[PDB]
Amino acid sequence: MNFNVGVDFPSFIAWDGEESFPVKVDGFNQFGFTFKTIAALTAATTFNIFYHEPSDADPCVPGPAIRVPEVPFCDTVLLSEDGLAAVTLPETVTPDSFCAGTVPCMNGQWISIAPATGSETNAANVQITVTMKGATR
Amino acid sequence: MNFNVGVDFPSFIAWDGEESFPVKVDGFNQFGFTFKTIAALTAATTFNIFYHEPSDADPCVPGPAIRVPEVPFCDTVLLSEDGLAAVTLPETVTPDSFCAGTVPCMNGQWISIAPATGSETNAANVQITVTMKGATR
Amino acid sequence: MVKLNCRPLCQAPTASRLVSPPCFICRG
Amino acid sequence: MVKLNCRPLCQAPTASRLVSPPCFICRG
Amino acid sequence: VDVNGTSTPAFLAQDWRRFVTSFPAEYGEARSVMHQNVFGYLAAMVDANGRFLFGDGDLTFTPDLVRERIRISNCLPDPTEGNTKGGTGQDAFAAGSFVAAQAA
Amino acid sequence: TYMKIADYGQLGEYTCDAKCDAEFGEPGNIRHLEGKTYDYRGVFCFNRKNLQEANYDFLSFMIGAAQRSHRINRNQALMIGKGVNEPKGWLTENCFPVFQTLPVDVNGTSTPAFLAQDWRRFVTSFPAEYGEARSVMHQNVFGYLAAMVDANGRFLFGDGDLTFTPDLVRERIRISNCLPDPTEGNTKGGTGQDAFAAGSFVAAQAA
Repeated sequence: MNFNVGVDFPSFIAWDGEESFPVKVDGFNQFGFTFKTIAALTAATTFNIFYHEPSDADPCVPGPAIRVPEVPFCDTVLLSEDGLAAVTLPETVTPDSFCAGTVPCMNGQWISIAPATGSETNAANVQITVTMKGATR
Repeated sequence: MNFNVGVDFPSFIAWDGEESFPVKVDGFNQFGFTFKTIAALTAATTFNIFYHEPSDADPCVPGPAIRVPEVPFCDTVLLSEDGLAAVTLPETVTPDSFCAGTVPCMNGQWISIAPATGSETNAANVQITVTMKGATR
Repeated sequence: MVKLNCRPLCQAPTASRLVSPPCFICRG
Repeated sequence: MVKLNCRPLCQAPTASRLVSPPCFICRG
Repeated sequence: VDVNGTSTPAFLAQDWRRFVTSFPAEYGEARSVMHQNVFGYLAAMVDANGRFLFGDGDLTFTPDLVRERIRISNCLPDPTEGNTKGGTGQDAFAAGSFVAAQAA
Repeated sequence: TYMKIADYGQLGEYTCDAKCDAEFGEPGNIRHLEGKTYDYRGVFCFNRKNLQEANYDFLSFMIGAAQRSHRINRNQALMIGKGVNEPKGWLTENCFPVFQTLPVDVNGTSTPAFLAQDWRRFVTSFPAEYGEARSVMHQNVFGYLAAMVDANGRFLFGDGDLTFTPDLVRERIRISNCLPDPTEGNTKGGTGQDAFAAGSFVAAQAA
């Protein structure tokens, strides 16, 4: 007896290894990323986080790709340059072992992920998806 | 405030345009589907749900591809000619609308989706992923 | 048997013209 | 840091140009 | 009606009042049914000057629809195609549309 | 979190008599929902020596300055607030069905206008099976309806008493001065260079 869990926390693909994909997060109030590597990696890979805005022409299409501002908390003591959301999947991460993260402060209309400069070749062997959570829409 | 919704309900890619993927549902106890398109469709579009067994060489590697028999509920009027499960994306689904579905009886260790023969052109435009519900370990 | 359940993500903006009766014009 | 408190000297030559809706009959 | 040489079908308040009182009284009293958008159309009718034809200067026209003998039902053919989207001078009032019924 | 019954199905479809069976209709939907709440905070600084040896009390003025600023900002956000960390307002999300009035001709041109036809057609075009529904509009917008004239010159509302004053609350009107009041200040309702700036929000009506 497995409940239909498509509705009540659906999911969409953000980084299929080849090209990024904006995933609407407006109608939902919570969200998070679930990383997954498909092969053996070489060096520490980092990913840049971006949030978008509704286009002035059509409010159902993406506009530019603005960069999410990184926000620290109580015991954050190693903030990067000027603040930008950039997660780093460490090395020694074999397949069939998923890691997960999220951004504390949502902003904009939807988020998109892209490999940082210097990690694109390794990013071709990883997958990133997002699972929204519940909200009214 | 969004919780880290990747530590439960973790999603994985199932059909990224032109490639199927086995997604382990061993630990997890419940799962569904979340269909989203990326463009307009032309005709109807079907898919063939499968399942696999742990290979004897390694209990953590995909084996062959066996189909899943569709178990009927009450109030069923039609059964597939072979009695095997199949999902059908109805015509006229705009690519800003997610669809949800699931198989009501799990069997095996992981699930895999593939486009039914003769309907692999529109299969490119669809984007399928799989979320989870429980841990059990 | 799969029970597909589908919702739309974004609602398209609507705009209805609130037309009104035109001014009285004689017939003839 | 110098805080510039600022104030005008020409009391109120507003001249709002009040307008009322003119004679509008129909749209025919 | 004829506007600038272009014949367009319309529905004037004169026609309504001519339709209601054209009942064969021998049959008895007869009520009238119509969509809510119709009654919204009559109430917002204006003469050649600018004054309303019904309820002169009260911002709303709502008599009791029992003494007036009219009963509304929101799923009638609704002559205004779409919610209040037909009735202007041109590009409005497709012909052959049902407006209102009346019977014992 | 809360539920929102989306729609019912249809089960009882007419069928023949001479048949010992039936037809399984389709079920409805439930669509469990959720929702959050946002916070409102801030800080200021005072100077011990300055505030102490000062002309009068400055602290209590700031508390009063804080409670009102929260009061007006909340209502302003509650109406037009963008989704991000702010309550989604009913103005900007464009979920309400929104009408628009077609323009009128003048001297061959065509300028956007707001006639007395509209406000009478607008308030009387609302499903009578939703219950009563008040309306909301800015004071200057109501001053536009009052001072309306016909072709001859007589008033359209309250002919010959210099003031309309219709006892608003009797007829589902509630004036508020937060609305965008399409008449800029109290002068945008003209015919020439004072075109009505087509696209502004006049008034809303809802239960």
